[PDB]
Amino acid sequence: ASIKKVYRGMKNGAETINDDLEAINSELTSGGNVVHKTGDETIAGKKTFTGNVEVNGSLTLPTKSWSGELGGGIILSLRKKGTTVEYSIGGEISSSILANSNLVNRSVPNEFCPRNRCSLVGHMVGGWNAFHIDIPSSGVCQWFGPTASSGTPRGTGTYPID
Amino acid sequence: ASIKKVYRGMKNGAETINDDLEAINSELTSGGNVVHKTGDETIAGKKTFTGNVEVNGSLTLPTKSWSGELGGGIILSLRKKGTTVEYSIGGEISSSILANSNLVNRSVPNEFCPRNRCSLVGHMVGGWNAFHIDIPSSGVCQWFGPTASSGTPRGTGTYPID
Amino acid sequence: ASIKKVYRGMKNGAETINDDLEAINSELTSGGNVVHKTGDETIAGKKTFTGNVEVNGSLTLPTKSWSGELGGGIILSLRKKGTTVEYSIGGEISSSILANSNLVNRSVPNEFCPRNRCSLVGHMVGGWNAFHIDIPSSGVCQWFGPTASSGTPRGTGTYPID
Amino acid sequence: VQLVESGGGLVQPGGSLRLSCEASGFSFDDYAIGWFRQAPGKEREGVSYISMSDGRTYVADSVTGRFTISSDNAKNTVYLQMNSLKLEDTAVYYCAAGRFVTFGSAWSFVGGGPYGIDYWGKGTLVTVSS
Amino acid sequence: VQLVESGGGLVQPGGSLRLSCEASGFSFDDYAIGWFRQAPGKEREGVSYISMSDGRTYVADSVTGRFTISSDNAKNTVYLQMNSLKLEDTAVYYCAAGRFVTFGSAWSFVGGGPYGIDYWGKGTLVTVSS
Amino acid sequence: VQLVESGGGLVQPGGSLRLSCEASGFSFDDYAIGWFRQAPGKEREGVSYISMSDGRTYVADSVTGRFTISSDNAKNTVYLQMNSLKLEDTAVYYCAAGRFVTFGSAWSFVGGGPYGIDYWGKGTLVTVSS
Repeated sequence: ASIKKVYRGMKNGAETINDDLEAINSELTSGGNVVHKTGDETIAGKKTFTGNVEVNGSLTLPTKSWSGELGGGIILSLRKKGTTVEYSIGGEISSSILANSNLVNRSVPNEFCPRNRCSLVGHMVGGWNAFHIDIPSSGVCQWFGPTASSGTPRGTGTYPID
Repeated sequence: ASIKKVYRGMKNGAETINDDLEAINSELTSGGNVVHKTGDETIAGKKTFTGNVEVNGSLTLPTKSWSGELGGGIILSLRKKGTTVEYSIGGEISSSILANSNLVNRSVPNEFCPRNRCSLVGHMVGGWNAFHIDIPSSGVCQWFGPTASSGTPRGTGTYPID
Repeated sequence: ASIKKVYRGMKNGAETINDDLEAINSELTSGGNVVHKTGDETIAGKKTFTGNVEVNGSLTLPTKSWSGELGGGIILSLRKKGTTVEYSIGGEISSSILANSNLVNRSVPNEFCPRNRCSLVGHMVGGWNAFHIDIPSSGVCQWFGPTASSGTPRGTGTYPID
Repeated sequence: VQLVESGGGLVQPGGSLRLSCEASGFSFDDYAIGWFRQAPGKEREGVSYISMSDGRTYVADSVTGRFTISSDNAKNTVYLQMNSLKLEDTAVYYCAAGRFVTFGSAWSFVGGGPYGIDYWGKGTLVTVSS
Repeated sequence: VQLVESGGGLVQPGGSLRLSCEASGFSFDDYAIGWFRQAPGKEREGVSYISMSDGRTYVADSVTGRFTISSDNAKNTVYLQMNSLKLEDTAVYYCAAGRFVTFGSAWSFVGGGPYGIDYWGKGTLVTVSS
Repeated sequence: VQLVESGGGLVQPGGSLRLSCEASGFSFDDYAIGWFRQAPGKEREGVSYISMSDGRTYVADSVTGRFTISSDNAKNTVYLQMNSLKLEDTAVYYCAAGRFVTFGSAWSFVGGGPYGIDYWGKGTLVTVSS
């Protein structure tokens, strides 16, 4: 709070002491630079909780999305939430993708790139066929299915980021 | 704290000032409406941390589970934790499931339904066969393997929710 | 704060009252046992947020990693972050792994073991073949592909822990 | 474990009202039962409380000489006699039960939750208008 | 929605300086506009504020008799006249706008954010050295 | 970086005890070393501290005239002489080291952690019983 000096020989001493006590006490309920057990508040600084934390409402972390055609008609849709990337494989194979080939139409942007190679497992509609697409730290994705020229690739999951 | 007025001409002035200072000071250690660096506390209101947050203990978010037979013997077990749904595919194919068919025994309940179609990749015990089951916003799941009348479907992962 | 008694008949009364008010007021900005809207602070005790929480910076939870060859050349790399385990299947099949067999070179350590059997879906480089590896509560992983003696197994995802 | 209020209503300034709170389902040895109030346009403020053991009381400065608190442990009920009502006394009044500490005439509620209070009533509306 | 400062600089002890803050983009009816200061080696401290409605002021004890606050609602500008400057007045001075409550001569900023303040200026450096 | 306590024990009311704290592994220029205490049935309360630079002290009201703090920077050791011991002095006493600010005779610990303290000892039990 913003208080007034209580000093030897001041006028209205009792009034000043009371005013200061009231302003200080007000900040034990709300406002000022203190975090309270009620009210919508914005809190700066690094806060380390050494104990257990429970959140009964929603917990919202920073979020960003990106989607692009990696190559050969394969679409990768991403959403970063904290240190996790939610992915969804989409699109439809529109040209021949060679076994073990790099997908060169779009690279995954640096901010969605993992520390180490992540293998995203997918499945082709209408049969029993699976594949995986690697996302390396470079974001230059690689197709690890066999040579394929058609089909509908799908798969939802996550991979970690730093 | 709940303090007493300090006023011009009161009796026991020093005692009242001291009592008020002590009650206020007590709330700088614990209790009242202030959040402290110690103690088990319950905190209401929207709290926005603009900086970095570290939790050394557990972080508990709201949780709810659901499990049901989607159709054809396929069981889907779900657990919602915040905005993520943990899934596990189970059961055993007990009747013919046509390629691209809707699973109509149980729909996924609205509270576990994603914003956009999520493709859950699974695998059949004892061979190299993969499939995927789509969960659309409607919760009417769809089988994207080929026509199948037997087998043990499995797969653990997550998909996002709003 | 650490305050001085204000009492009937004390010397330097105004000075003592002012000193106490200033020390108390200082703790409404920083220090003491109160959590503030600024500053890097460490907070003990169980904290329950009944409302919505937003974190604009990073949210760091306890983390631990483990990697080992489960058996037959298959490597499983894990990272526990809160109640989630991030996994990555690696290695290369170096000996015959029978269909439905236990992987007995390394068990997953107890602290990374799930409550219930988790089926981790993977894919073999260069073809359409999928498999899954079960992680039961015992950590004695099981191969659910067919009998296999070669190949490069991959797959990134998560499974839950208590 | 319930705190049930009654007695709120519309009055003109200078008017009177008597609130009651039926407290049941807990010890009392360690509790004070009392009243707060709150605008839709404010945080809560403490009004008056009574120790359920020794009967010591607290009455807020904004209401001293006008509001008086009473109890009767048997009916599990606490009373707030509100006299010489003013426009600024308009609020919803909540019955509250909390563990506390005293420093002479000054008090502090010690609970881990909001306002240091363990249990709350649903609230009773007091409206003071011309 | 901007608070633009000017007037900071280097002065010797006993020197004078005049800070200005151009406040635009908000009501004023509910605000006080004023100044804090901060070392790189400190938290913020409030210096002096003025109610944008009734003109009531606050001046911190560390600066009473030396620093005086002024306003002019038209130019949307508040002034801090800093006289008899001391080495310990060295800091970056931030213009601030906040909703507040007063208890006689004592104040409290009521905002949900840091220091109870809604808006901040970029800051103006004041250096007092021999 | 250690604070090692000794001297705690069982005494009758009116009895005496002398606690010691061996502080090593840190500067001292910026620190005060002292004592808190805590029931299993309480939060911590500050008892007495001493500035490791200028020797200024703090002694809590609950213990003034009975407990006195001493230091000796060489043995890296601080002392608490506890005389005229009372039943209510029963607690575990923790040696503590913290950065601080003073306002005349009043103090505040400025650390980002619990109670504004940087380092804690393991604690020494003081029991006062008939």
